[PDB]
Amino acid sequence: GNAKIGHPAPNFKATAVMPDGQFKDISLSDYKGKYVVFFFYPLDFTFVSPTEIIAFSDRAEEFKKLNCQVIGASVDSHFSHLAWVNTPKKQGGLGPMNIPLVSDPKRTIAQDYGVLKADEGISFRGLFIIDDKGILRQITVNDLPVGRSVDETLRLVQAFQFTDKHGEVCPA
Amino acid sequence: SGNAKIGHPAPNFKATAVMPDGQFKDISLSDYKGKYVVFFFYPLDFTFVSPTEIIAFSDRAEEFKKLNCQVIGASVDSHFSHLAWVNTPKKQGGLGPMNIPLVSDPKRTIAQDYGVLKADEGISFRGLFIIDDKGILRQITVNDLPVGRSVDETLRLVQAFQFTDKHGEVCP
Ligand SMILES: COC(=O)C1(NC(=O)N[C@]2(C)CC[C@]3(C)CC[C@]4(C)C5=CC=C6C(=CC(=O)C(O)=C6C)[C@]5(C)CC[C@@]4(C)[C@@H]3C2)COC1
Ligand SMILES: COC(=O)C1(NC(=O)N[C@]2(C)CC[C@]3(C)CC[C@]4(C)C5=CC=C6C(=CC(=O)C(O)=C6C)[C@]5(C)CC[C@@]4(C)[C@@H]3C2)COC1
Repeated sequence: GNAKIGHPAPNFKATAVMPDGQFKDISLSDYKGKYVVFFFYPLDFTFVSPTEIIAFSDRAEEFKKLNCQVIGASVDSHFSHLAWVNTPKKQGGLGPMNIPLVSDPKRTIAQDYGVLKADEGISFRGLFIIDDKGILRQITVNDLPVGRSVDETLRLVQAFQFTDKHGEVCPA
Repeated sequence: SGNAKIGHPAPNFKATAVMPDGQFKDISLSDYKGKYVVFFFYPLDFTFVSPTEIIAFSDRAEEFKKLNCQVIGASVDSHFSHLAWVNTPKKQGGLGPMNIPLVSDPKRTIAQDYGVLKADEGISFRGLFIIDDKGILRQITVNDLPVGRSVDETLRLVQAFQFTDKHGEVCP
């Protein structure tokens, strides 16, 4: 892919299902000025992914406190994303979301981020931390069966922000 | 770039390491087939963040031993530099005695193979790789230079890969 630490994270423009349940075309560059956690999950209607998606959504306030936008993405269609959002949580659905979920049906965003499982046309569990200038700071990629930690993601975002100010601080 | 791909054999290496007994030995990643491996890079010796990571992994080596998991650190520094850092007491800003080997990558080819060489500086990013007992790469972590890694998170991941291996074997 083209995701390189210290270089601008690859831009994308893609249809997402938004927290209000409607579809909107969004770009990574829309979020310049905020930190971004951009994470891929393989497919809708799966069993490791909902734990991750619901945790990032449930804890979106903690990322807001860090001026950090969270965005999920999968190769499944935005229609499929919304079907999973609208599925009752009691039956395995996501329920209402506090984060947008991007659709990557052409697989080009996953390829740009180096996380396409090429023999299977779905993304690995890639997670990318992008700073407020659009520069990639952190790459995380898990094989399909192993999920990610919101605690660890928050630790990383906060630590990048703190070290960002190392040298900018009042010298009293 | 690099050749580290999830689900493919992790790039082999053969390099001089400082072993836990304080002596030089040439080792290869393939020496550790049959064990999980946590293989991690740090930018250079005699720094500020890197020793806290290395000492944490060394101090907690027994927790990885209980998971049948070998931990190996690496940087582009010479093997003499590694040994000098080990021979410097923790009291005085060194590593002190180590429970893990420290690989020397002076030709930068291991860092290049793992896609973590920060070109134009000749040092590696904070790359961490989880390799299963068959030598297959399962997890990629790369941090920009200022932010360190978590041993807790690394153990969570190793445990989770071993957990899912119990039903995710390709062969019964
Ligand atoms: C960019 O514009 C500006 O900064 C303006 N000031 C300005 O240039 N000051 C100058 C001349 C330039 C900048 C520096 C060299 C650097 C920061 C500075 C040491 C410093 C840092 C940290 C504080 C401080 C005092 C507090 O009471 C405090 O709460 C905080 C948190 C002080 C101790 C006040 C002086 C200070 C601001 C000087 C002084 C121009 O109109 C505002
Ligand atoms: C498949 O080959 C065979 O079973 C033959 N038996 C054979 O080698 N038995 C022996 C000698 C004894 C049985 C064991 C110890 C156990 C299973 C085994 C590790 C293993 C398990 C799971 C696969 C495997 C390779 C694949 O390509 C695959 O799709 C699947 C799903 C392999 C990795 C091939 C070797 C394997 C079969 C060995 C090898 C009959 O022709 C050879």
